[PDB]
Formats: sequence, structure tokens, C-alpha cells
Amino acid sequence: ATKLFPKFSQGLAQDPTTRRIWYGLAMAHDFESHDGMTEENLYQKIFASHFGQLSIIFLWTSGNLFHVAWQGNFEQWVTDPVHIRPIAHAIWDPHFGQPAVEAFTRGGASGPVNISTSGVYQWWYTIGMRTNQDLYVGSVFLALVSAIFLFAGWLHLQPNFQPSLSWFKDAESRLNHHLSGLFGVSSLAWTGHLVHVAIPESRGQHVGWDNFLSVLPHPQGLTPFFTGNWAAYAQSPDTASHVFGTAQGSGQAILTFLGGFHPQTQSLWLTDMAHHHLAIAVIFIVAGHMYRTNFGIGHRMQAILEAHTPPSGSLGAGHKGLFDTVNNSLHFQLGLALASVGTITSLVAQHMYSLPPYAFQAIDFTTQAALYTHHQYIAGFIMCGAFAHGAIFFIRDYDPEQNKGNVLARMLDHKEALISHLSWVSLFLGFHTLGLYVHNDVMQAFGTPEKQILIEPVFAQWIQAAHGKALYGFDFLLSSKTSAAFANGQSLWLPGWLDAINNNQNSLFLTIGPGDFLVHHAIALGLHTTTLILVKGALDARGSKLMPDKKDFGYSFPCDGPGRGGTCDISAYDAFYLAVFWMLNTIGWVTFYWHWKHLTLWQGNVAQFDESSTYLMGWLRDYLWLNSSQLINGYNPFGMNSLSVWAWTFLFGHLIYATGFMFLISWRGYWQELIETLVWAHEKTPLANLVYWKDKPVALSIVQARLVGLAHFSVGYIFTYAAFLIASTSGRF
Amino acid sequence: PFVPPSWAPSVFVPLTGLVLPAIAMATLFVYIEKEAP
Amino acid sequence: RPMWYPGATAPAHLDGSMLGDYGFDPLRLGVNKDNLKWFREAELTNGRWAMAAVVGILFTDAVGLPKFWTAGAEKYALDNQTLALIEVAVFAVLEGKRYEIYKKTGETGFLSFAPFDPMGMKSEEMKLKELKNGRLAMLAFLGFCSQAAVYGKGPIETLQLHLADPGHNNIYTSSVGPETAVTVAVLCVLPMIIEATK
Amino acid sequence: AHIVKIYDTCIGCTQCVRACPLDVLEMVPWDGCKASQMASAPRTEDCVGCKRCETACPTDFLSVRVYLGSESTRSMGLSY
Amino acid sequence: GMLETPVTSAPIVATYLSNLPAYRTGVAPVLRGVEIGLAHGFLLAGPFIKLGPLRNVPETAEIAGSLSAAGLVLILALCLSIYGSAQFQSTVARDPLFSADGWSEFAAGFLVGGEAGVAWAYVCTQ
Amino acid sequence: WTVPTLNPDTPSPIFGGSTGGLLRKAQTEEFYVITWEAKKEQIFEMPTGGAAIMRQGPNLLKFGKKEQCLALTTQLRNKFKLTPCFYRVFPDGKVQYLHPADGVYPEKVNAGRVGANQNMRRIGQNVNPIKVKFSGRMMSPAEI
Repeated sequence: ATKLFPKFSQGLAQDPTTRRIWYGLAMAHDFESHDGMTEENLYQKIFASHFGQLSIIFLWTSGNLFHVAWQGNFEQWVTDPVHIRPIAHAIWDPHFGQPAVEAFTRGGASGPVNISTSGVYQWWYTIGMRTNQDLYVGSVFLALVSAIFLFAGWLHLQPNFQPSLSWFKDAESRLNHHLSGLFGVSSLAWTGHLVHVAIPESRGQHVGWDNFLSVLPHPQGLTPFFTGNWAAYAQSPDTASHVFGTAQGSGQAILTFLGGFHPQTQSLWLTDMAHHHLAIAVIFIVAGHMYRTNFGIGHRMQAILEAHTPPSGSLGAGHKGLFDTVNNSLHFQLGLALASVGTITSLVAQHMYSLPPYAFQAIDFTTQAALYTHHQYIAGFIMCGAFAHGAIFFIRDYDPEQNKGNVLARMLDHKEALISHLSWVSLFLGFHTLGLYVHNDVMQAFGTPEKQILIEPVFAQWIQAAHGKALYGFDFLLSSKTSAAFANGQSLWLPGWLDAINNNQNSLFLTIGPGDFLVHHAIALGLHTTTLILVKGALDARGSKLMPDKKDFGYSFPCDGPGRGGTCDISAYDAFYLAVFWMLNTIGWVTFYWHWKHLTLWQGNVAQFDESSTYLMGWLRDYLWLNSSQLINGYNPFGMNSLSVWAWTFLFGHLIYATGFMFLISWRGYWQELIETLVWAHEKTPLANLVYWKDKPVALSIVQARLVGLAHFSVGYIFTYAAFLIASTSGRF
Repeated sequence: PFVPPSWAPSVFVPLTGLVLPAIAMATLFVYIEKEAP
Repeated sequence: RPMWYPGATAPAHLDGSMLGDYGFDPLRLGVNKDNLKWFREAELTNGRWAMAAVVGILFTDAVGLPKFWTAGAEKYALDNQTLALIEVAVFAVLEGKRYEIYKKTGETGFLSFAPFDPMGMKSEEMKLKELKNGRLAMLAFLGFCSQAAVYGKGPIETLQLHLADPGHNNIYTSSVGPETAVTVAVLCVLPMIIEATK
Repeated sequence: AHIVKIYDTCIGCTQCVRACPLDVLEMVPWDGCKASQMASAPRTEDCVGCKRCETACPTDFLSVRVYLGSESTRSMGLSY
Repeated sequence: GMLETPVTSAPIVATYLSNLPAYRTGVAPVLRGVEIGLAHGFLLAGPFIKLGPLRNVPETAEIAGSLSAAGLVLILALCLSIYGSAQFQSTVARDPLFSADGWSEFAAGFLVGGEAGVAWAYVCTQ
Repeated sequence: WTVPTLNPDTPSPIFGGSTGGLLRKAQTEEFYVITWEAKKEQIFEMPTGGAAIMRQGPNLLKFGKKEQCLALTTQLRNKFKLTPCFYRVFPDGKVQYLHPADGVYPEKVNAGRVGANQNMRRIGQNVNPIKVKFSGRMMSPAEI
């Protein structure tokens, strides 16, 4: 009979097989495919889901704060943040034997704990947290915020509180409020916290809710701000002998732009960060008054889009009708948001390792490596999702009649040229990068290392020289002492920036050579190939020569059968599917390069990387084989240490990856026949045929098989690299 | 203070690991196989 | 017909046919008619057990006998291994006879006696009094355990300590103060939440 | 159940009906082609979705299309 | 039609299967559950006692093994209860065991029998 | 022509049995019965595996799905040039004639057949999915 689950799909509820549960779980968030769904109901469900997501995020943050305040060593880590390892949380496992108990008992705790690698200790220490009471109060506050967000999500679904469809389409009002309030006012408030709490707490002065109304952030007290003498806030900054957390060497300035890093914490100045947030707050608030909402002044995005067509007709109709195809399509907005968020996540990773913002973050090698790898993998997944949603937009929301002659239609008009050129770039990069690598490998194998091709990256070195690095000797722009660009910043920020960039002990514009050139080309190959697969799948989503009516089958369908030569993996979903492997490979190459260069930097031997990164054998032996010795020795027949959990996780990831290869290689048919034999065996077995199944056992579908195999592949990939990176970086240092 | 007792992990870890998942799995299993009227 | 707050509304399945109805079912677990009878019987037996347990705990503190949470550790004139075997052996037959009573009649019973009332005061008003007293005793037992968890000592001792300084000795000034204060505020806001949406 | 559709480009070659392994298609009289016949799908409740009919269609593009829809015991080809 | 072999057609195995409590077809389901539970708990107490993590420590190996077997019996009873709730929802002679009330009584009988079997297996080793 | 009626007392081909036969679905949901006339005793291949011997005259067989019945029909028509027919039988005893539905095989056109699921347009004339969006459920542009 018809089952209750899933309530959103009547066709799935009538399915008498096990496929009903799987499809009900995988199509729960596809509100557009639900039964009796309207546009207004769609937007309302997304609103409630957004509130629930915020509730989960805030609860997770409160949980991290609570566990650090309860089972951590934050009160002891602030005293000696160079020789004390941060504690994530305690370990309570009845499966642990005695050696595992004393092995994980470290960091000054009274029992087995986990050493945190997220870097929340440095972040909380920099923003002003000093005691466990502060973390406890922050945890309770975030839990209350999470409960409020959850209640808001439940409340916006009840009658008299459901927003209308017209409210969700007010793009001008939403953009104005997000730029001025969500971005500008939030940044201004963060500036207020840095000026009022973080900066005085870094100078040994406690400023909490009990005394912030009686403690002045500056000795002049708002007089220079109102009189326009803003330069008075940059007078007397922290000297080079300032000790973080104490008043020794501290200054009085609150808004500076010294640049560079703090001599002790090796991080950005707090006054510089406060000034940064103040400037971007003013800029975002000003930008929040651009669109017309209810007072006559402002813009209409439709007018700006319609008045942006070239006169010669190079772009056809230009952007006519682009306002309606974006405002009425949620997949277009989701794709744009994911593309920007993925790029910003990558930007965060690069800027965070190169310019550490939190105190004593550069010394924590495990934290730096884990944070960079985490943000780069998150960025790669988000980028793949952006392109997948672009393909979904082409299939479900693109209207050729409304987008007639504009840039959107012209993209599909010459999609063959785009795919062909992406293919050519990827082919050239792959052929040459692989050829140079194999050539260097043959030269190193034959005992002639002077015969390998080592192309110097003169363009990137030229840019590094433009930033102030005098190692290469170009002597121009910031590298030349007689340039206008150099002389115009010598009194504001160039001294600190130049001192930091010319220091070879940090990660600020590291020295590069032929190995960096080759790996950068490998990165370019990965980016271009992943882009080729994603772009080709989005452009061919509506159809191709093999499947002229692909848009009539949806975004995800198994195939079109073995006819016409065979149509396996013809849908756009399959294109995203194949692109996830390339994304994992690209992020693997970038994280491998980052980890090896930083490992050789921290070990004090950059020549090892410079001489072994030019051939793949050096990558396999000097980086993968050499750095995994301590990892695989976490547990051996002679005993175990605290690093055994990473060894177990290493083997765990290998097992999950290999398990994924099963769903990836073997296909449905074999499993369906095997399941039929199992059905017969259960039906003909006494004492067991009395227990019957409620859902008919069937093999996983083709699409489900691909998703399951990719999920196992990605999980094994991530867990294996995370275990190796954390174990190698923590054991070495 | 918000500090939990010393015996809090010995009670919450077995709860969240065996009691709560068993109840959740049983309730979810009954809900999935429930037949519509 | 009073409800569980000034201005509630029955959830379309608590019209009032059952005794002690106040329209309290936010989780809607009694939506099934078959489950409503079983849940009612469970509520009645839980209330009876809580009534006897609360009277027993209150009587032990007056005489001076060991505390209810430490009476098990005391050594009696028997073996705990034999006590558990006898307890499950007797209760197997007792619960089996009580379950068969509910299938034939629908209420509780003792052994082979379904309407167990040797005196005979089984009235409609008496059935509702049993439910009200059982609910009150269930809350009382939860209060006994909670007071012994944070304060220890005892129920009678807790009441005696509360009279010494009622403004300073309460659940809000104890170790679970902020949690119960936030919960009380959320609960006080709850009827307005239900009335605002309806 | 799956959705099987016949289009006007059908030439009435009856190759799709002969290739159907569950007797879903048939031939009905028509006047839009030389063969004076047209394919039809009056028993789509028994269609499994093997797409053999699409493989047997000679028109460009195909005159018969199978869109995988709801799954049941018959559409999944389950003998149990 | 079907394949008949001496393994599935011997009268001795048919009588042996008919003598089992599950194929009685005419007794109370609670009695069937009690019998099956006792027969299962008695054998279930063995592996936890002789192979558990506390198998080498004396005077507590049997205690830990019996407690583990009791917990397993409880989990199996919960599995039987949810199976009965999700299997019988609507609609020789029909066996009363294959019904909502019949399977619920069977699960309760299995729980009582399993716990009694575990307790009996514990004292049998003393 | 008139719709035939199933004869449950019809001899079955000589077969020793197999493990690929009927299952619980035949006793709880439905099953299929194929009948045909053979001019002589002949060995044929069973769709469920094995070799059976069809007897001279009427022959009846049971299968779990309609595909097995049509596969046997195709084998009997292409090899032995016979004319088989099958029905769908329900546990209550209801019999439903299935193929050939109108007494004539579907590969050859027959009068009286009403066309079903025919679109009076080509594939390229199908509308875009945006015009079909926000319908009762997941609908393809070909369904309209």
C-alpha cells in the first residue's frame, strides 16, 4: 500500500522497493520537485531552512566554546602560547586500554584529550578572550542566539507571519540592507569591539561588560573624531618591544596602518585590523545607498542592466531581460552566490597563511596547514556546486524567449568554441607539464640532474619584486629606493610591509623557483580541466547532438539507453560527477604543494624542496614516503603513542576510498541479479521466511550508485589527507 | 559557573551513543514503514 | 472546561471524553485513537506507582530511616541476587494477569480481579481524583529526585530549608539556577506564542 | 509508471513494436505517412523503460520517447 | 515447477521443524516467545563470557558476559517490537502470531524468556 | 473474434522443476499464465532456466512477470511458428487477458485500435521546462 514517507512525493510513496527510502532522503531539499509546490511556498520553505541553518551554525560555535572552556587549557595556553598545545575536548571511550589512556593524556590535562588544530585558541586570544568565564558566557550567548533563530524559523511558517512572494523579490531593498546593515554596520560593530576590548586587552587592561562604560579606548575621548583630527588616533602606537597581553611596550593608538606583522606574535597589528574594519564599514555603508527603494532617489537594477548594451552590437542585446531571468530564478542566484563564496574561501586560505591575523598562529604549524587545507577543500566543493547550479538553471529556469539576443543566449550560441578552447588549454597544459616532469624524472634517474628543464618563473618573481622583494634584483617600483610608489608610502605603511616581505622566515611571498613554476602549471591544468568539465556540462545541459532533447529529461537522469552508440553519463549531473574527481585532484595538488613547501620551510631546509620538487620521484619519496614514517608508526607490535588515532584514520580513509571504487566500477545489473538470488534464498529458508521485508530489496539506481561511490571517494580522500597532514606536521613539530 | 560534573561524560557519551540513536532509529523505522490510510 | 492555560484550544482529538482533559498535547502523540487508551493506562499506572513511592519516601524521612537514594546499599536480611529473581518471577505473572485485564475491560486490575474494589467506591469522580493525584505524585517524585541531585539531604529537609530563607533558598539560587530561570521565562512566553499563531 | 510518447515523425515501420519486450506499443491506422500506420502506447503501465523501442526507431530524431517516471513492481521488472 | 530434493522433502526434517515452537501453530504467542527467548539467552551468554574484554579477570568475567548478553537480549526485544509494529498494520487456519497483538505478546515473551535464560546461564556456571 | 477464457485444467509441459520459478509474489500480488497449442512434442528452453518438453496440444505455464511470458511467446513464434497467448491472474481468482489484446498481434495494424499517448508534433516542438514548472508534480514538457 501507499506509505507515508515521503510526504512530499506521491510517486515515491507508492514505490514498493527500498529505493523509496533512499530517494526520499535524497530529494527532501528539492522543494521545486515536491508535490503541489508554488513559488510563494518555495520561498517560504527556503526562508525557514535558512533560519534552521543559522541555528545549527550558532549551536556548533557555542559547542566549541563550551568544550574549550570546560575540558580545554585556555587559561594555561594564554600564559605560554609557544610551548603549550591547545586542547580540543576530553576523550571518554570505554574501548581505550591503559596505554591509550596515558598516551592521549597530554597537554597538562588530567585525562585523555584531543589537541585542537582549528586555531580557535589564537583567534579567541587575539579578539580578547582571557579566562574560561568569557568562553562560558560566549557559549551561553550563542546558544540563546541559536534558539532564537530556530524559533524565528518556526514562526515564519505559521499564518500571519509568512512573507509574501513580492517581499522575497525586493532585490533593491535586500541589497541595500545587506550592504549597509549586514556588512557595514556589522563591520562597524566589530571595529567597536576591537577598539574597546581587543586592543585594550592586548595591552594588559581588562575591559569587560562590567567596566567598558568607564574605560576610555583612547585618552582623548571622542574629541578628535568630532573635530576631524583623526590623525590623533594614530599617535603613539605599539613599539617593537611590546609584549602581547601586558602593558610593557604598549602604546595608546587605536587606528594605525603600520603594516607588516607584530614582532612577537608574528601577526597583524590589532590597530591595523580595527582601522581596516572601520574603513570597509564606511565603504559598505555608503554602498548601501545605491538602490531605489521608497524615497525616489537610488537606482533600479533593471534600468542599469537595460542601459548597458554596446552600440556596435558586439554583445547583441546586451543585458536586456537579465534582471528578470536572475530575480525569477533561484538557481542563478545560488550559482552566483556559490561562485563568489568559493572564490572568497580560497582568498581566505591564501591571505590567512600568508598574512596571519591571530597571535601566535604562524608558530602553530599544524593549525596553519589544517586551516589552509580545510578552506581550500571547502572552496573547491563550493565551486563545483556553483557550476552544478548553473547547469540546473539552464535546464529548469532558462527561457530562450525572454533572453533573446542578450549575453546569456549568446553564450549558448558559441558554446562549442568555449568547450573546444577549454579542451585545447587543458590539453596543452597537461601535455607540457607531464612532459617536463617525465623529462626531469628521466634526467634524475640517469644521473644527470643538470640536463633537466628548469624554467625560472620570471613573471611571478617580477611581481614579487614589484611588491618590494629585492632578492631577485629587478629593482623597480617598491624594490627601488628612488621610485614614486616607494617614496609615497615610506611614512605610512611601506616600512613594516617591506621588513615583513624581505624576511625569509615567514610565509609572506615565499621564494619561488622552477619547482614552483611546474606545480603552478599543474594547478592551472587542474583549474582549466575542472572548468572544462563543469562548463561543458552546463552548456550541454539543454541538449547536444547525441541528445537533442536533454532538457526534457531534467537535470539528473540515468542515461538514454544503449542506443545511438551508447549514452552513459550524458546528463549534466554526470558532468558535475566527473568534475568532482578533478576538483579533488586539483585541491590535492595545491595542498600537496603548500604542505611540502611549508614543511621544508619550517624544517629549515628550503633547498630540499627546491631540488626535489622538479621531478615526481622527489614528490613521492621526499614528501609522501619520508613524512609518513611517524604516521604509520602510531601503533606497532611494540606499543602505541598518541599518534595512533591518525594511523587508524589513515587506514580508515584508505578503506572508504577503496569501498567507493566498488560503486564506481561495478554497475547495477550484476547486483540486481545477485539480490534476486538472495531473495529466493530468503524465501526458501525455514525459520527465517517467517520474517518478511516491508520494502522489496532492489539494487541501488545508477544515479544513486554514482552519488554513493563519489561520497565514499571524497570521504576517504579527505580523511586520508587530513590524517597524514596532521600527523606529519604534529609529529615533526 | 556552567561546569558539568565529573561523571557527566560517563552518562552523556553512552546516552548519545547508544540510547538516543536506538530510540531515533526505532522511531524513524516505524515512521518510514507506516502505511497511509 | 478549564484548559492548560487561560485561552487554549483542544487539538481536535482531546474534546473532553477522557477524564482530566485540558487540551495538552503539543507533540500530538495521542493522535491515534488506539494509542490514546494505552497511553492513558500507562499514565494511570505510572501515577499509582509514583503515588506509592512518594508516600513511602515521605514516610522514611519522618521516622529517621536511611535516605531513599541510599536504602539499596543497606544490608537487609536477604540476598540481592535472590531478591531480583523473586521480583521478576512474581511480576511476570502479575503483569501478565494485568495485561489480560486491559485487553478484556480496558482498565487496571489485580491478579484475576479486573475491577478490583473490595470496598466498592468505584465512581466516575473517583477515577478522575486518581488521575489528578497520580499526576501530582509524578511531579512530586521528579522533584524529590531533582532536590536530592543538587541539594541532597531530603524532601522534608528541603522544605525545612526553604522556610529558613525563601527569598534566598530556591531553584534559582542553586546550581541549576540560570537554566531553570531561562526555561521558566521561555515557558511563560509559550502561551503567547501559541496564541499569536493559532 | 514511465511515460512513453509517440510523435508525428513516425513512418509506421513497426520496428519499435517488434522490439518491445513487454507488449507496450502497438500499431493503429493513420494517414500521415506512406505506411498508413502509427505507433501507439496503450499499455504504458507495463513499460519497464529498457528503451529498446528508441534503439529500433530509424527516424532522426526518434519518434518514440521513454521518460522514466514513478517506479512500481511492474516498471522495475520485479518477479518477487 | 519448483525444485524438490531430499533435503527439503525428508519427513524427518519436516517433523523436526514442526516440533519447533515457531511452527507450533496453535499455542499462545507469549509462550512461544518465552521458549525461544530462553533457548536463545542460554546460548547467547557464552560468547560474551568466554571472549569479552574482561574474560581473563576472575569473578567478573561471568558477570560482564551475562550483563552483555542481557543487553543484547533487550536490543533484540526492541527489534522484535519495532518489527511487529511495522509489519502488521492492516488486515489451514491463520496463525495468531502474525498479528499486531500476537507479535507484541511474542516480543514481550521473548524479552522475559531471554532475561531468564541469561540469568539461568549465569548461575549454571557457579 | 472473442476474448478467450483461461482453462486452469490445462496440461503443462514436461519439466522437472527449477529454482527460478514463482515466489511469494504469485501468492500475494499476481502471476501470469501462458497457454499455447503445439503441433507435436518438442523440447524448448524455459525463460527461467532449463529445457522443457511441450506436449502435443494445449500447454499451460506460470511465470512471475509479463516479460517472461512475452519472451516465451517470442521464442515460440519465431522458432516453432506457434500462436501463444497469456493472462494475468490475481490471488482472488480474477483473470485478465493481456496479449494479443485485440486478438491480432500488435506488430501488424488492426482496425478498431484507438491511438494512445500520441503527440501531434515533433520532439523539437516541445516547450521549455520553465513553462511546465510549478505544476502538480515533476512534469516533463512532453507530457503536455
